[PDB]
Amino acid sequence: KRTKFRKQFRGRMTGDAKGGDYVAFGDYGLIAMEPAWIKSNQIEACRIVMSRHFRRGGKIYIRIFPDKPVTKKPAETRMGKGKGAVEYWVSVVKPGRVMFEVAGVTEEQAKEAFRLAGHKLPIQTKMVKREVYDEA
Amino acid sequence: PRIIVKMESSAGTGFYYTTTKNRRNTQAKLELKKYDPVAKKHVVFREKK
Amino acid sequence: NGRDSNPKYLGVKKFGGEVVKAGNILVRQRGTKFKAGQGVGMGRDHTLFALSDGKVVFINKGKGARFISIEAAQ
RNA sequence: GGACCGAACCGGUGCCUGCUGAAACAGUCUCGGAUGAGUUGUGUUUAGGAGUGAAAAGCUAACCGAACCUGGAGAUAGCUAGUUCUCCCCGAAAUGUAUUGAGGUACAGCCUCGGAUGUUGACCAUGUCCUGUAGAGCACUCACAAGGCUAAAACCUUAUGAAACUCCGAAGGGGCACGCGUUUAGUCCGGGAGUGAGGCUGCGAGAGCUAACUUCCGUAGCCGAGAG
RNA sequence: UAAGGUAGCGAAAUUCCUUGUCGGGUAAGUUCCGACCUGCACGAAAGGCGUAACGAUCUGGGCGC
RNA sequence: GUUUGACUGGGGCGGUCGCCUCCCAAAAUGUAACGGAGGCGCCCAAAGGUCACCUCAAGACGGUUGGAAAUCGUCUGUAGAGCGCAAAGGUAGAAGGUGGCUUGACUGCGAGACUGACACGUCGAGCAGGGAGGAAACUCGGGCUUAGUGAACCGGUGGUACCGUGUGGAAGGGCCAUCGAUCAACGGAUAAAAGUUACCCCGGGGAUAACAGGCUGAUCUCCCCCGAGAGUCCAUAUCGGCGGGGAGGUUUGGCACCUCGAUGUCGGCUCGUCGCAUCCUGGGGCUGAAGAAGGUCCCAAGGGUUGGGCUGUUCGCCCAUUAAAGCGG
RNA sequence: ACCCCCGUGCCCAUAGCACUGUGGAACCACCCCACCCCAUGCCGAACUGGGUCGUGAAACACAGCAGCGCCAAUGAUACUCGGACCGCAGGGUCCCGGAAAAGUCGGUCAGCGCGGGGGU
Ligand SMILES: CC[C@H]1OC(=O)/C=C/[C@H](C)[C@@H](O[C@@H]2O[C@H](C)C[C@H](N(C)C)[C@H]2O)[C@@H](C)C[C@@H](C)C(=O)/C=C/[C@H]2O[C@@H]2[C@]1(O)CO[C@@H]1O[C@H](C)[C@@H](O)[C@@H](OC)[C@H]1OC
Ligand SMILES: [Mg+2]
Ligand SMILES: [Mg+2]
Ligand SMILES: [Mg+2]
Ligand SMILES: [Mg+2]
Ligand SMILES: [Mg+2]
Ligand SMILES: [Mg+2]
Ligand SMILES: [Mg+2]
Ligand SMILES: [Mg+2]
Ligand SMILES: [Mg+2]
Ligand SMILES: [Mg+2]
Ligand SMILES: [Mg+2]
Ligand SMILES: [Mg+2]
Ligand SMILES: [Mg+2]
Ligand SMILES: [Mg+2]
Ligand SMILES: [Mg+2]
Ligand SMILES: [Mg+2]
Ligand SMILES: [Mg+2]
Ligand SMILES: [Mg+2]
Ligand SMILES: [Mg+2]
Ligand SMILES: [Mg+2]
Ligand SMILES: [Mg+2]
Ligand SMILES: [Mg+2]
Ligand SMILES: [Mg+2]
Ligand SMILES: [Mg+2]
Ligand SMILES: [Mg+2]
Ligand SMILES: [Mg+2]
Ligand SMILES: [Mg+2]
Ligand SMILES: [Mg+2]
Ligand SMILES: [Mg+2]
Ligand SMILES: [Mg+2]
Ligand SMILES: [Mg+2]
Ligand SMILES: [Mg+2]
Ligand SMILES: [Mg+2]
Ligand SMILES: [Mg+2]
Ligand SMILES: [Mg+2]
Ligand SMILES: [Mg+2]
Ligand SMILES: [Mg+2]
Ligand SMILES: [Mg+2]
Ligand SMILES: [Mg+2]
Ligand SMILES: [Mg+2]
Ligand SMILES: [Mg+2]
Ligand SMILES: [Mg+2]
Ligand SMILES: [Mg+2]
Ligand SMILES: [Mg+2]
Ligand SMILES: [Mg+2]
Ligand SMILES: [Mg+2]
Ligand SMILES: [Mg+2]
Ligand SMILES: [Mg+2]
Ligand SMILES: [Mg+2]
Ligand SMILES: [Mg+2]
Ligand SMILES: [Mg+2]
Ligand SMILES: [Mg+2]
Ligand SMILES: [Mg+2]
Ligand SMILES: [Mg+2]
Ligand SMILES: [Mg+2]
Ligand SMILES: [Mg+2]
Ligand SMILES: [Mg+2]
Ligand SMILES: [Mg+2]
Ligand SMILES: [Mg+2]
Ligand SMILES: [Mg+2]
Ligand SMILES: [Mg+2]
Ligand SMILES: [Mg+2]
Ligand SMILES: [Mg+2]
Ligand SMILES: [Mg+2]
Ligand SMILES: [Mg+2]
Ligand SMILES: [Mg+2]
Ligand SMILES: [Mg+2]
Ligand SMILES: [Mg+2]
Ligand SMILES: [Mg+2]
Ligand SMILES: [Mg+2]
Ligand SMILES: [Mg+2]
Ligand SMILES: [Mg+2]
Ligand SMILES: [Mg+2]
Ligand SMILES: [Mg+2]
Ligand SMILES: [Mg+2]
Ligand SMILES: [Mg+2]
Ligand SMILES: [Mg+2]
Ligand SMILES: [Mg+2]
Ligand SMILES: [Mg+2]
Ligand SMILES: [Mg+2]
Ligand SMILES: [Mg+2]
Ligand SMILES: [Mg+2]
Ligand SMILES: [Mg+2]
Ligand SMILES: [Mg+2]
Ligand SMILES: [Mg+2]
Ligand SMILES: [Mg+2]
Ligand SMILES: [Mg+2]
Ligand SMILES: [Mg+2]
Ligand SMILES: [Mg+2]
Ligand SMILES: [Mg+2]
Ligand SMILES: [Mg+2]
Ligand SMILES: [Mg+2]
Ligand SMILES: [Mg+2]
Ligand SMILES: [Mg+2]
Ligand SMILES: [Mg+2]
Ligand SMILES: [Mg+2]
Ligand SMILES: [Mg+2]
Repeated sequence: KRTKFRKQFRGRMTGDAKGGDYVAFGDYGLIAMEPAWIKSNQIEACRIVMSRHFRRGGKIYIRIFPDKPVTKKPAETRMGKGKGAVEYWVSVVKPGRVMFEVAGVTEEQAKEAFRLAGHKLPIQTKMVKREVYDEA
Repeated sequence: PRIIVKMESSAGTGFYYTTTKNRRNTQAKLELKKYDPVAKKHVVFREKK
Repeated sequence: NGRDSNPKYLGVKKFGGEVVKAGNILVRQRGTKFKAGQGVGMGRDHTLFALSDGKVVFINKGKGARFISIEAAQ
């Protein structure tokens, strides 16, 4: 969720992601296919769904993180003073980027958990078990 | 109030002045420099004014 | 909280393999991205200018330390 | 009797009608006063920043926050309109900086004409130099995911984000020379300008909801002034 | 701050929240009457509070038609 | 008699107006926004000239006051420091820290260049007069640079001996220094200036607001996906957290496109007509549907959809009915 | 001519660090002494002035070595001038040249002058 950090506001455009195409932690991983912002409560709902389905057990990693501030001008004004101070934090997400990955849960239950979590994300997404991997 | 005033320096028996802002903080005692005036070579200009 | 900014043109002005007349300005820079070479002089703002007419030429070694210099004609 | 009802008379309450009227303020109906601070005739006096006014800025000869007439006077009009006979050649601007400036104007920029030089212009190639964007990466700053060690900080494995981070870093872009090669402009001097409200789309960003036939910059092209 | 409302009146030609809350009137009352006071931002000759009579005054009811 | 700025996603209120630094800025320079951050209107007779010397932050182990950080000692240690103020470049063969002597924080000049429409602004070899430090080569015409600012006019002061009205003087003026500017709206209208108009007038504008239409759909209205739980029991009879996706264009809005040489605006009345996301009636599925009375979803727009009190009201509350007392164009 | 030392440059990390070995009476170095030239904001530690011996202890010089730094390919990809497209949009594709960063293969503990001293 919200970071405790630095400059309030930013900008925006896109290109395919590089910083995490492969599933390092855990066994399985759901993975993004579209370039939307993800932001805060969207993730946290993914987290709370999977933690319901799995917890008492399993290991849940959230490799994505609401870095990027996004702004809302007030109410109903004209293009006025500056931008709007707050609103929500997002994480940009490009295809092949891994958002989620379970540990210690059978293949089928990871299927169902990824299905639930992905039914509330702006992007469609595909899951995979980790092929052979390199990058260490 | 004011702190570092502008100080004009009469040359030692010359005819010309020089003018600069000697800060009145640490520079409590009147300026005595040397400079080339109307006539000879560098001489003592007494920045009293 | 926004209105402010300011506009001071800077950069290399006389590039390598150019024939500077002496007293020409060859680079304006804020620090020492270029260090004045053989045949070059540097003023208060670290401007590099020709000391004598010649071919401007650049020596590059490691971007801590490169130098502009003049190789006179004749 | 600044009493009552009520004609004349003075008035003008509400509705309708009239609205290129019968009338530039009226008509029918209804209504107020009606011996009083009353109504009315003749003569006469007060006027323009002036008169009058039981006071609305009312009235002062049918439209008074300062009458009419003549004159200054063709006031001034950074504003709106309009600006007429023909064919021929070239041909823009809606940018920059400044402005009690922002739909105005000065200078520059871009147009045209005459003179001078007389290939210095254009494109594309080679040589050379400059640059920190795209990407990428965590070596610094900030942020940040799972473990280890541990008085948590640092520090180890694994793992990320970046307009205001950068160990790195292109494609392109700019200057210079040369023409090794094709083309045809260029520069200087002097007369006349207009333009300084731009518009769309693709690409690159900001503001905005990664809204707008949206807004402000950059860049290419068309409209502008281009019919087919 | 120089002081901080004496009588009187108060949801008012003043009240924003508002159709305040209670009651009266009505089958039903955002209006109107009466009470209360919490007076957004009443009040004593820019007068306060009353007042018979008057009014082509404005507001709410009733009878008659 | 006049004054009573401008910007301005209409104007007003608020904010801003000059200067420096970074991002925006698309690897040349330049580049707008009421884009995103931050500073200046100074300071220093030494923080300057020069000449000599020294080298930082931080950590670990060890030690009197101490007890995480003070002071001292060893080790590691391109800088993780420092540089008067902001940030950026630069910087250890120092521009950093310390001492010596000192004023070049000079006069007269200025080859040649950066930068600007102009006027300004920047750098600068080298020449003379005369100095300062060094033994010397040599360095010095303020500061590590980049902000610390103001044309002209009019005047104060000190030199100079150009002008000076018949002549010689003097008054007055000129030339060289130099004092006076939040003239900050910071290229600066006068030496000198605030409000109000619903009594208002003129010239203009759809270059620009209010209505409506348009574009958009944040807000509004409506429908869909998932399914956590509720429903004793069962997620889906009904309901549906946290989240996701769409439609409509009836709300408040954004934007400013036609209309400012006029497109009359709320409500009522009158007259209609259309959509359907259906209030009633008509047909269906499912039900936590026995019957009856219902719930909810699907089909369906033929027709129908009351009279009053209050209020300008639209709404909404109420009275008394109703098959129903539909929502919008 | 061969060897090594003392200086000193070009090049300044493929030339630097760490572990290790070898050098002393040539050379350098520590070392001895210091009232004074000279000097430490206290200390001859450093500057400094007079010299053996001793010792190569530390330093420095040279040699080994690839633990660490530093260099760093090929293949491919990112991105992209140019050309032509798709998607309502975020965003994506194709042909043509250009072509990284990182990482893998590997490469290195330099290379090149001038002088003077002393050896053989
Ligand atoms: C009907 C009576 C009079 O009109 C009006 O009051 C008004 C008429 C319009 C509606 C109005 O328009 C509107 O303006 C608005 C500002 C805007 C609006 N837009 C949205 C369209 C527009 O609609 C006006 C300004 C239009 C304009 C031509 C005008 O000035 C007309 C003036 C006079 O002729 C008319 C009269 O008819 C004359 O009646 C007089 O009445 C007296 C009592 C009589 O004694 C008699 O006088 C002797 C008689 O004759 C004079
Ligand atoms: Mg992309
Ligand atoms: Mg791409
Ligand atoms: Mg990676
Ligand atoms: Mg009477
Ligand atoms: Mg009358
Ligand atoms: Mg009459
Ligand atoms: Mg009567
Ligand atoms: Mg009477
Ligand atoms: Mg008067
Ligand atoms: Mg009249
Ligand atoms: Mg007449
Ligand atoms: Mg008049
Ligand atoms: Mg006229
Ligand atoms: Mg005249
Ligand atoms: Mg006038
Ligand atoms: Mg032509
Ligand atoms: Mg300017
Ligand atoms: Mg203009
Ligand atoms: Mg012109
Ligand atoms: Mg010509
Ligand atoms: Mg030319
Ligand atoms: Mg040519
Ligand atoms: Mg990037
Ligand atoms: Mg590398
Ligand atoms: Mg030719
Ligand atoms: Mg001309
Ligand atoms: Mg002409
Ligand atoms: Mg313009
Ligand atoms: Mg434009
Ligand atoms: Mg935004
Ligand atoms: Mg537009
Ligand atoms: Mg035009
Ligand atoms: Mg055409
Ligand atoms: Mg054209
Ligand atoms: Mg056509
Ligand atoms: Mg009441
Ligand atoms: Mg009220
Ligand atoms: Mg009752
Ligand atoms: Mg009641
Ligand atoms: Mg009323
Ligand atoms: Mg009452
Ligand atoms: Mg009162
Ligand atoms: Mg009073
Ligand atoms: Mg009274
Ligand atoms: Mg009273
Ligand atoms: Mg009366
Ligand atoms: Mg009335
Ligand atoms: Mg009545
Ligand atoms: Mg006048
Ligand atoms: Mg204005
Ligand atoms: Mg402000
Ligand atoms: Mg640039
Ligand atoms: Mg560029
Ligand atoms: Mg511009
Ligand atoms: Mg911004
Ligand atoms: Mg120094
Ligand atoms: Mg000397
Ligand atoms: Mg000089
Ligand atoms: Mg004088
Ligand atoms: Mg005389
Ligand atoms: Mg005189
Ligand atoms: Mg200005
Ligand atoms: Mg003035
Ligand atoms: Mg003024
Ligand atoms: Mg009034
Ligand atoms: Mg009037
Ligand atoms: Mg008018
Ligand atoms: Mg018009
Ligand atoms: Mg318009
Ligand atoms: Mg305008
Ligand atoms: Mg209208
Ligand atoms: Mg409206
Ligand atoms: Mg509108
Ligand atoms: Mg219209
Ligand atoms: Mg939605
Ligand atoms: Mg609208
Ligand atoms: Mg526009
Ligand atoms: Mg018309
Ligand atoms: Mg209106
Ligand atoms: Mg239907
Ligand atoms: Mg049914
Ligand atoms: Mg039944
Ligand atoms: Mg009804
Ligand atoms: Mg009634
Ligand atoms: Mg209807
Ligand atoms: Mg040596
Ligand atoms: Mg050793
Ligand atoms: Mg021997
Ligand atoms: Mg010793
Ligand atoms: Mg040894
Ligand atoms: Mg390759
Ligand atoms: Mg090509
Ligand atoms: Mg392309
Ligand atoms: Mg290719
Ligand atoms: Mg590589
Ligand atoms: Mg070695
Ligand atoms: Mg030799």
